[PDB]
Amino acid sequence: MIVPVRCFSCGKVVGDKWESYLNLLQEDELDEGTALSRLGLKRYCCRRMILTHVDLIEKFLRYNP
Amino acid sequence: DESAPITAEDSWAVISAFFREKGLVSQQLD
Amino acid sequence: RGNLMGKRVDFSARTVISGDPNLELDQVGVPKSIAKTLTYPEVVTPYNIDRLTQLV
Amino acid sequence: SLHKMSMMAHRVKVIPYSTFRLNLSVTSPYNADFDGDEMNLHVPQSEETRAELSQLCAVPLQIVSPQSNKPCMGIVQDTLCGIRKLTLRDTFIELDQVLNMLYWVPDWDGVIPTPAIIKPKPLWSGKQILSVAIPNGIHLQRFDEGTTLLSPKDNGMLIIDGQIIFGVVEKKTVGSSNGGLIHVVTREKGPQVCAKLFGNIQKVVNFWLLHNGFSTGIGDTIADGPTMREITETIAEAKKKVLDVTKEAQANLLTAKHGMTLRESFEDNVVRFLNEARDKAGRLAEVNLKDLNNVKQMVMAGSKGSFINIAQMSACVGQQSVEGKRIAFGFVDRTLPHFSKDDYSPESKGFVENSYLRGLTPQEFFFHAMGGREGLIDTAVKTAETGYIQR
Amino acid sequence: SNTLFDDIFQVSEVDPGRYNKVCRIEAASTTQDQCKLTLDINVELFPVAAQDSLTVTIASSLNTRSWRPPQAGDRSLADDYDYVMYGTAYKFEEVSKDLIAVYYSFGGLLMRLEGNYRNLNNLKQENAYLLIRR
Amino acid sequence: ASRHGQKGTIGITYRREDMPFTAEGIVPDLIINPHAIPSRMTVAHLIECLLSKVAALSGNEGDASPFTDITVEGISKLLREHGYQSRGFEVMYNGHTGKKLMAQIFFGPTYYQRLRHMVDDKIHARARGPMQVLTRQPVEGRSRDGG
Amino acid sequence: MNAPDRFELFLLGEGESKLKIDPDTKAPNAVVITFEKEDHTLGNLIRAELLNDRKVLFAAYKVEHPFFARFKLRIQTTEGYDPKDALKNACNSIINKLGALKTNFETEWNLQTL
Amino acid sequence: TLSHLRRTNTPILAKPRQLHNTHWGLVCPAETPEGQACGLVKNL
Amino acid sequence: FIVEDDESLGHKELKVRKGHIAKLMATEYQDEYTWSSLLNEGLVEYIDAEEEESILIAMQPEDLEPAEADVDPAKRIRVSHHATTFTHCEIHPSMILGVAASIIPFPDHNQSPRNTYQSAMGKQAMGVFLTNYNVRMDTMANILYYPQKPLGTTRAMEYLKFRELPAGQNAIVAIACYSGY
Amino acid sequence: EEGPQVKIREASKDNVDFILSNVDLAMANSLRRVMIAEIPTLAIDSVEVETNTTVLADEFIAHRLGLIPLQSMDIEQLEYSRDCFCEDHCDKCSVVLTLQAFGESESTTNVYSKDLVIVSNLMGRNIGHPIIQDKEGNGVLICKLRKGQELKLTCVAKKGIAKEHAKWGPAAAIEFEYDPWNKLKHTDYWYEQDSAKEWPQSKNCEYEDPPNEGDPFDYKAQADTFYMNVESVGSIPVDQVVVRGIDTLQKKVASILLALTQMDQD
RNA sequence: UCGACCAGGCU
DNA sequence: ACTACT
DNA sequence: AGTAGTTATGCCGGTCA
Ligand SMILES: [Zn+2]
Ligand SMILES: [Zn+2]
Repeated sequence: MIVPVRCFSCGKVVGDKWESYLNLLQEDELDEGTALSRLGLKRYCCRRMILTHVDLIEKFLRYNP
Repeated sequence: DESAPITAEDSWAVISAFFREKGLVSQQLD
Repeated sequence: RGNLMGKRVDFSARTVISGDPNLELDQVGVPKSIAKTLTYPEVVTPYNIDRLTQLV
Repeated sequence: SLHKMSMMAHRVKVIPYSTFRLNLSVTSPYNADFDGDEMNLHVPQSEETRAELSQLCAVPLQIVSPQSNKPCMGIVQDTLCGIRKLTLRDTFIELDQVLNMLYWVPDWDGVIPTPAIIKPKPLWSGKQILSVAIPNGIHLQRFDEGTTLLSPKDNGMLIIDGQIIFGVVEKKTVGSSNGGLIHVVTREKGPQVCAKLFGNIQKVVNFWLLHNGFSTGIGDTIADGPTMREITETIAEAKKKVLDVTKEAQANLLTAKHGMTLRESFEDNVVRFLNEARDKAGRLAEVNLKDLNNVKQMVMAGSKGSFINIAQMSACVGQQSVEGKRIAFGFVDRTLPHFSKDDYSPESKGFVENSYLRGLTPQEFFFHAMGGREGLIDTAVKTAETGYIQR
Repeated sequence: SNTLFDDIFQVSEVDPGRYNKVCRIEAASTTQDQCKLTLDINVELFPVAAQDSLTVTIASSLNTRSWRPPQAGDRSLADDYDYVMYGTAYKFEEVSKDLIAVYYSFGGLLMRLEGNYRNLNNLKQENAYLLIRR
Repeated sequence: ASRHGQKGTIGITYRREDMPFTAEGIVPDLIINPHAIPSRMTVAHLIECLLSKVAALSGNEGDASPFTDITVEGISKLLREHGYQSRGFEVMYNGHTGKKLMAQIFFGPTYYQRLRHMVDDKIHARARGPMQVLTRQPVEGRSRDGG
Repeated sequence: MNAPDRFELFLLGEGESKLKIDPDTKAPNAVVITFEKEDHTLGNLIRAELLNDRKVLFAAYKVEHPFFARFKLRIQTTEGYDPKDALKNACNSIINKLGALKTNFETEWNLQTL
Repeated sequence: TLSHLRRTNTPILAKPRQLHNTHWGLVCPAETPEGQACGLVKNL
Repeated sequence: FIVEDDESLGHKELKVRKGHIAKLMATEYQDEYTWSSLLNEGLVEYIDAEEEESILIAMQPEDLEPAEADVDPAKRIRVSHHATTFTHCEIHPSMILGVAASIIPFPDHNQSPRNTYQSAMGKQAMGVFLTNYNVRMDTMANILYYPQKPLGTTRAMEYLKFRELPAGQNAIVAIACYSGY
Repeated sequence: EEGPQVKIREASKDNVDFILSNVDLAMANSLRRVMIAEIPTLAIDSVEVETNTTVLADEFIAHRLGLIPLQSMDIEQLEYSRDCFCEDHCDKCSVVLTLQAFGESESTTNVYSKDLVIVSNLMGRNIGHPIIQDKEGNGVLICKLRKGQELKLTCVAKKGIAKEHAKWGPAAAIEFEYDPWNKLKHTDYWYEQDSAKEWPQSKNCEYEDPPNEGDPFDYKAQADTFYMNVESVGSIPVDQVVVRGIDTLQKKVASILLALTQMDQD
């Protein structure tokens, strides 16, 4: 359901970090805890935003017209 | 030791197996 | 029992409620939208001709 | 609509957003919470119709209820919880703020009252400014226990000419209590005056609390290390006190109490052990909670919670039950199929030894359920039956 | 514009019963052995350890109405002490015999006195600034 | 509502500047009243927090499954290994004045559900309108504009 | 649906003034100024500065009710000194301080790397 | 939706409505409707 | 689980063993040793209500089996494996619950009835009921803009598909009296 | 230099840790709020959708487009359409962006905030440029599309402030602390055994002299020296989110003098 | 103009 | 599910 | 025995002539 642009709590941009994070996991084979710190997501308000997103949009796309 | 006992965390593997096969609405279907 | 000892009536309104530590014990915050639906039949008196004409 | 007070007349105040807003203290009479309750409103149509409302059923008039010859609206939640805090001898307030607090009271005669303390720093005490809300001529006196015109424990309550002299202000003083600060101000000064009293007492306390803040978390539910160990044994010992009573009953060495079976007389003793036990486990923790504890602080003001709560949360839940008897033998001579027949021990008839902080065990859990589900049931029957009677 | 009581006492003991900023104190008079004292004190803006020579006073002034801030940088100041409160006297108990006791409340912080010579002094009036030095 | 039979409606909304904050700059999305805890005795709520607050920092899915070997004591160790007070509580500042709050406030994430039932689908009002046919009385239903 | 436009928080609505000064009758030489379309940001700040003018016998401010961006400020000053003036100074005073602060912050910032 | 599919009815105060011991493992202890048909509607 | 004491090398013990299990996760990773396998290989059995009457069951397979020869002060307080007649063992207690309840975090820490409400409330919530919502013409429907999976979970959720189709968001929550609103 | 001083500790392109000293709490705070709420910025605030066949709904997308940060360096020289005299809007008051995406690739085509295309005349000035801090330089994944999924939009960024909507805020979080060693007693720590052991010490404890028992309670002690840290979303350079804040708040204080003036007339 | 019956959900 | 009356 | 009468308030899909 697409990454939220900016965190509800503090508003820090986070729309960009999606793809970067998904890599630091798959490719750079890191752990969420670090991948997040790597992307500069300090406090939990920003952390919880990415760590918890459920990119449903993908299953959506997979439909057709 | 493919015959040692089986602790806590283990049971889950089994539970997973159950749902793999039967699924959350078996009853209605069967 | 359902038409005479009690009945549905005109000039009534209902919605969710929520406290407000800023109203006097006996006030009742009314949503503007509701204030604009519910009405009162005031009679034209030299005392209020002006106020009333203004509202009309 | 159960009594007069479920339908009172209020003054309109047209406002934004979509929800009827009401003053917290008129909360009880209607029995409304904000879980989503809805309320109806009827607008009078005649010149006399409205007269009947304003003159006969206006919220200020309804304040002191004839149902039980005492007031039916008091101070609650935040305001109650906070009014206590703002009161404690320990509570001192400085100029900058005392000034705002004064301003907040709509009647304040624009007379900064003399600081109880001038000495190094000019300070005002909670009891002081709160008294600015309290009108003149209001005389009140109480005495709880160790009360003594110099109440060392800051007990009772002594107010003179509308000024707090001593004692913490909590429920017994400003709640819908009988000798209430309210029951008095109404009678003494009039429905009108007392009506605006909720108004001020709230605006001041409410304000103060906004800045002082207040909260609560698991941290408030864990009892001190030894005070815990101490509890476990208080349960353990009561466990044996019951174990014995059991063997002593298996040897046929019991005195069937007149009018009771051996078994009837057996359980009676049993149960009285576990409860008597639990209650102590509780009073143990309850006393081990310092005054900084928030859950305790609420129980002190009387805004929310009670003994039993602190108990089942930090000490020991207690013995579940159904129709009186402890959990029965739904299964042939046993509670669950994880037990061996004819087991009467507590860890089988439904004694939940664990606290809520600790977490019930699969058995404790299912028994508690069984117990709960019974409440929900009659709660749902008690209601329709209650209703028909009322009609 | 005058005092109503004066004397030095000695702190029998100071007690903080569940009170982080206030202690209740009690001391005897270094004169009449009838003059007792109990007083609540903000031991944060004026600490007090048992066994001390404190000079107590009273009087209805400092040389009332709406209170004013300092500005008194240069003003009158019966402030010749290190702790001055203001409160009201609520009860005038008769500890029998010819020993009288008066009670004062300073917006919460209480106090009790004894003896019997402020017969035309310790007025029952609300006035009463309490002062303490040393 | 939370997942502990802890229902409630909004009663006002505030913006970051008015909201109380922690020196770290974090601010709440909700503010629930301490009072709806004591009597409800729904400690799990309090824990789901301490747990989810850690899990947010650690990036490791928190396990709040039924009967496990987890404890408030363990969780507090980890939340301490992260620099924050052990029990959740944090110092906070009153957004209007910026001064501190004499009290510390339980803070941290908690799963909240937005259930159906929104005021603007309920708020209803009538002043004369549709009338039934047999009865000649006001029809029924907000939909039908009844009374 | 019953929500007021956000811009009502700051745009002075059809015929309103930022200030409206009315003489408090309760006590002598004191007034109440209503700040329209304004909030704590301004209130608490003017309240604080105002609490320095040693000729200011009283000074507080409240936000009547959250729903509305507006607050009342009550100022009382020693005789002969008019409060309206007190308000002025307290204001300039604030501005001046903010000016210094702007400069000073800028300085420190120029004297930086990264 | 899951919950609705694993739902039970019990056409018909006291005995039936309550949570039995034999109910352990077969029916949910906590999930039941409030009031009226309380304990009469069960969930597997 | 079947416990038959068939341990010529010790006491009574669960038929299923670490090999049987590691043999299952083998098939999991491959996405041949199903459930039916655990069943026909007489490892687990279907106990109806009636039969339940005549059997003895252990909770934790572990704890309720080995001998007894200290204890954590924070953990709760479990009874014991006071038995040897153990015919069967509970796969996992948490399975006494049902779909609804299975989402409640730490239910074993709430007052029994609390759990009953959250059970009927989660049914009023809003989420993503299906991924094909975009294509359905159902009268009325609510989809949450940005669903999040919960920070605190239940091993049980996994099978309920909660993390994939959540119904709520993790909000930074403060418990405090503030404006009194 | 003169009144309330500063001493910038660390400082980068996104954050500006610093120590505001010799200031009033009132002020320290007001500034904090102002930085969050009233500094003017430019953000999309009108989306005319011509075509959309994504899985997202029009307003879902429109929403996002608003939070997407945009250049606001020279925002001070753009007008609020509400003040500009055109009927509706112009280059004197707005920036118009364009978005057009089509799934050509047989593999999920990604719409980024880098695909926004200014159309209105910028009249030469830093404004309306999709701020990108992304490593690949795409910044903010607006949305995804499949096969023949198209998305044709038009945007109209306008000047605004937090109070109207958050999308206009430039700050996004702001650290703020003071008196790390509770010397003022502005708090009363909760605890079980020891406040000190249980309550973490702050990084700021260092930059301030510890308590030391003996000493009595310094009540005279007021409170200056605040350890703040202003982070920025980007629309404006961190230093600016501080100066501009300092300025905005100032003008506000000014308008009150000004107001008292026209009110002098009568 | 606009009804009945049934069933289900919220307080 | 409960309860009284002809 | 047989014989009837009740049962909380209020609000918010789907077939039938
Ligand atoms: Zn954030
Ligand atoms: Zn224009």
